[PDB]
Amino acid sequence: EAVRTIRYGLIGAGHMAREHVRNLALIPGSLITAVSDPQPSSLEETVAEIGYEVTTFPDHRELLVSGLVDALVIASPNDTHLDILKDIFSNQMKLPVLVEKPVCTTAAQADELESLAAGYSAPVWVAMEYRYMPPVQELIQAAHGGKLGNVFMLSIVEHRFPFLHKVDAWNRFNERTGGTLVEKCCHFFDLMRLILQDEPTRIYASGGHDVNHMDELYEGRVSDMIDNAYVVVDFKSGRRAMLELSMFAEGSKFQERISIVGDAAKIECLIPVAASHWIEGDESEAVVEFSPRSPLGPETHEVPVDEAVLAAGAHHGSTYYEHLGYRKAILGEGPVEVTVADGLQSVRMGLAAERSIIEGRPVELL
Amino acid sequence: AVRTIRYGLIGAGHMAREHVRNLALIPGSLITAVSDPQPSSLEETVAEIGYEVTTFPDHRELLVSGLVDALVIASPNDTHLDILKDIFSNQMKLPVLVEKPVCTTAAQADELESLAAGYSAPVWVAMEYRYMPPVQELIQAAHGGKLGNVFMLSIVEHRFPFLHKVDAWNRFNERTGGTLVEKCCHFFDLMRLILQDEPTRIYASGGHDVNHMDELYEGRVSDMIDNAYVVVDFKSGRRAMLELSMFAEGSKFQERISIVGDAAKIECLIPVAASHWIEGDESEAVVEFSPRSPLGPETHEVPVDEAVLAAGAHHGSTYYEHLGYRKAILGEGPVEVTVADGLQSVRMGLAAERSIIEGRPVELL
Ligand SMILES: NC(=O)c1ccc[n+]([C@@H]2O[C@H](COP(=O)([O-])OP(=O)(O)OC[C@H]3O[C@@H](n4cnc5c(N)ncnc54)[C@H](O)[C@@H]3O)[C@@H](O)[C@H]2O)c1
Ligand SMILES: NC(=O)c1ccc[n+]([C@@H]2O[C@H](COP(=O)([O-])OP(=O)(O)OC[C@H]3O[C@@H](n4cnc5c(N)ncnc54)[C@H](O)[C@@H]3O)[C@@H](O)[C@H]2O)c1
Ligand SMILES: O=S(=O)(O)C[C@H]1O[C@H](O)[C@H](O)[C@@H](O)[C@@H]1O
Ligand SMILES: O=S(=O)(O)C[C@H]1O[C@H](O)[C@H](O)[C@@H](O)[C@@H]1O
Repeated sequence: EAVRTIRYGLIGAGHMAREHVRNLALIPGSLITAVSDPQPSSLEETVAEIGYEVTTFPDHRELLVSGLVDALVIASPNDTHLDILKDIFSNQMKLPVLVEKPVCTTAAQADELESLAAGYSAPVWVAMEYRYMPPVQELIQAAHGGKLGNVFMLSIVEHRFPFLHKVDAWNRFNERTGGTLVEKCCHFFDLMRLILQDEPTRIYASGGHDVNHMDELYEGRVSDMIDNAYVVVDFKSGRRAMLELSMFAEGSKFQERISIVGDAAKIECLIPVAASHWIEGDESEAVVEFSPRSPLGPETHEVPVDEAVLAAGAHHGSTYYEHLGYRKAILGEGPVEVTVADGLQSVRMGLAAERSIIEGRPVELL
Repeated sequence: AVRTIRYGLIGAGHMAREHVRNLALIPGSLITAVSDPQPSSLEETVAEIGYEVTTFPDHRELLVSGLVDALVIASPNDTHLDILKDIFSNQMKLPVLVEKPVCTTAAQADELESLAAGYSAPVWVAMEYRYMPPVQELIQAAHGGKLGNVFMLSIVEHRFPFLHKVDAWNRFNERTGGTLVEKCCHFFDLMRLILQDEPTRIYASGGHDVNHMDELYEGRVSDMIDNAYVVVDFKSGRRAMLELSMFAEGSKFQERISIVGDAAKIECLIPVAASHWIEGDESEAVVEFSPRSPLGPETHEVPVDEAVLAAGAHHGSTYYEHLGYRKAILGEGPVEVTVADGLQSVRMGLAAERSIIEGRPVELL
């Protein structure tokens, strides 16, 4: 068939950018030619990870007119996404974008992004990749395919470690992250829309900042972000979903549990902690359990992931399959599967959840 | 000399027969009197007791029979308060183990609260789940500090549709108090027990989505909820979530309870009762303790005595409930589940039903 070279530019050269790098290295015809980051420590580490020569820029505006790129990846702090997108949108080269979640951090940003994105002709993909985890993909196919009968309930449990230290401590305050239920939980709101094939009408949440980062001072201020919550989401069709989050439950062997209940069957998956975050040599595999109602007899199977695909990132192989899809979108050989529209809904959902917590009331979604 | 107790059973149906089988495992337990307005129920229950007793159609004659030291009530939910009132005004004041829910409406609860404070003899509300051996390990771990400061409690119940009962009593909200009372009082009460706190706010989303759509009473179908998510806030800032599906009987584990603190997480999985699962494929209950700091979860099976497990469908819990009630009858020990505990569980469930209906959280005092 012949591998077609795509020249990628990376705007933001931090932790997640380096994961993008390792996933692009598994995909023939993936050439990184330009990297931007205002911090040279980040560029040194990232160039080293790429392991071949590239052109670096401290500002993305020069990368955009460098003439070196066919497609962009944005992995900068959450509150910078809209501003970089605006510069891409007004650039005269119409370049495809894979923009990291959350696509934006406030309601004002979302209102503005919505108008600007509809006027842009090139593909814009929001990098919420969890659907591409092989076990999650099995649950989606089962739900969409009717293997559960009519679907009514969706539970998502994420039990994990506290937010990691980042460059300039950008992820410690709501003002830069959009809040925990945007930063961390947009993934889950979007899976709810995808799995249930419906739109949310009402969100209620209870949560707090109970445990984490109490001993970290940023100009004498303590982090204001949530570290645990319960969220209950209603949908137009009458389906209902629940998210449980703890950022202080890293002892849990399985970091994610997703369960779906229909009137014919239940299905569930358990996703292990990424090797880099768990005990060496105590690796569990992801499992899927299908539990029909009628002839009682559950079935459990492991869902293997290619060794190299799994080791290239910390999201159970998902970033690789995200890149296969984005590549196809760049070539015009496939559609954008996670759109700006999907991004905006996930953000508004998370924003509504944060407001619900703070004001002790459910929030309607329009 | 053990100390014999003569038990009277008011209500002689399915749960009464479980009470019977558990009492048969406890020396000094003699059933002498059974009451039930339906003779089919009495026949089946007498057969289960397997020795002669005196039967009555009405509990009022049982109460003055002279045959009893203590009572067990296992009648339909909406009859509890009326039987308790007759017990409360009886000349011989007898201890009562009254089945959940202790009552079905807010009017009943207001009335029960005043009447029960004026009654001198023990009244135990028979919410037994705390005595399931795996749940008891979770309670001790939470109370004992093994999790550090406790913040989160999740309870997931995935089970079969409500069973067919005598006179189809459990199909409408007006007789049951609604699903979040009938079925979920157990869970509201465990929340109060495990978190050692009082609720301030409750929110729920639920519907009647799947079950009993083909069972008709003059063209009317059951109006009861068959699935729900409930989120409960507590005075201290602790938070709990209950998930319920009455159409998820395919699940090998019927109950999942998890508790998260700032030092550790603990979780149990409770198997489906043998009588409701495939023969020969019974699973053991597991408890998993998951510390944060030295990564390294620990998993163990929690055995239950074979006869204790086979005597009931609540994983041995009814046995340990009866050990406690026995002590209360003898003046050897306190009532561990009081009427006050019953009322809180009911008002929690009633608030949850109102939350669903009004689309808003309901404040609790
Ligand atoms: N999809 C996922 O699974 C996933 C996982 C982690 C992070 N992310 C997202 O990736 C983004 C980056 O997070 P991270 O973990 O890489 O953090 P990081 O702190 O390791 O990297 C951020 C980098 O951006 C640079 N930067 C700061 N301001 C910039 C600007 N204006 N323009 C360009 N670069 C700028 C910083 O110098 C740093 O190198 C965020 O949106 C985060 O939410 C996504
Ligand atoms: N604690 C538990 O785990 C558990 C389990 C099952 C049932 N229960 C409770 O037990 C009670 C009975 O439920 P069940 O499953 O045994 O139902 P069932 O229908 O099997 O038995 C109920 C019995 O009560 C009798 N009855 C009806 N009206 C009566 C009255 N006025 N006085 C006396 N008896 C009367 C009926 O004739 C019938 O035999 C309910 O409160 C139910 O919620 C508790
Ligand atoms: O653990 S941190 O790196 O602090 C935070 C990150 O955690 C996961 O990777 C999520 O996918 C991601 O959305 C989030 O940005
Ligand atoms: O399955 S049914 O017998 O219809 C329903 C009953 O059964 C369960 O065991 C619960 O413990 C009990 O509280 C509830 O009333």
